[PDB]
Amino acid sequence: ADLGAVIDFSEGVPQVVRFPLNVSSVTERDAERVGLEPVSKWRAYGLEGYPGFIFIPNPFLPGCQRHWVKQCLKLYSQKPNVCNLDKHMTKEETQGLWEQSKEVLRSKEVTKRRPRSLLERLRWVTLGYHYNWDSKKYSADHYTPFPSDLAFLSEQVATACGFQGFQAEAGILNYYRLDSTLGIHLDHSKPLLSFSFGQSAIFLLGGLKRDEAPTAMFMHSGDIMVMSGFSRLLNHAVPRVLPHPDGECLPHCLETPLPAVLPSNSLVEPCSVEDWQVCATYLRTARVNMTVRQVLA
Repeated sequence: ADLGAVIDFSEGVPQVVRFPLNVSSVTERDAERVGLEPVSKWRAYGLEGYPGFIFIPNPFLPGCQRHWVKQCLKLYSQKPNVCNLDKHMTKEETQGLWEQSKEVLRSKEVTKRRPRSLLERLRWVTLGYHYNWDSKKYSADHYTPFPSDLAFLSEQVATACGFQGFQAEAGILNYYRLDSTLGIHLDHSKPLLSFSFGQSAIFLLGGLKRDEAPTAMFMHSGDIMVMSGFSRLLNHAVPRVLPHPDGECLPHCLETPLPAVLPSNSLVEPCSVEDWQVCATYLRTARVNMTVRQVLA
């Protein structure tokens, strides 16, 4: 029995299957409010043998991925949050993250023989309920507000996947660079939502039989994985970043600018030229992941 090829959901291996989305559960205007295409235009796939596994290739409107990258790099990394930098940086010091990256970016010396910027040292950010790894339950403290626009995005994707009533309550944002270390880390009826932006990576989905080789698949910028039940047990972080293709610094979906006119109720905001320079420079060698979970009931 041979080793399968890497599945590319964007074009020896378990059978790929269309997943039917509840296309009338999210209005066309609401999907655009957070930068998503209308659900009817989305593709979604399952895998035979893996109930609870959903894969949604890049369902984002052109240029709207930029809004979600900038939120992860520039806004969600700011207090109030819990952060890997809190080990060494004071809360006041972390407030200078964005201006520092712009300073590194404006320098004419291009070199890695220098201190790493805070953005380059960013590895994880948690929002909402804090998950205490010792206790292996959620904590009563280290609580930070869950950003509402990410909750609106999470709730819509969960609804279209058949999980109406889902509440975004615990988020973790992971930042992986080419030099990231390759480490590895209740009820699971409710889904967790996993978003990817930037460079590509390979998700290894655990074998069904014991000692079986995992099923491989590409995570492209904008891809969303919805996982619950049997398949939520199989979710894990992907710290390995694939280097960008020869000649192509960023995927084409990250090279489309945002619309000039957005709606006036939209949560997608404009992204300035200098702000996108920081995102584009960073994402040249990085992938950002967003994981959203429900906590209460």
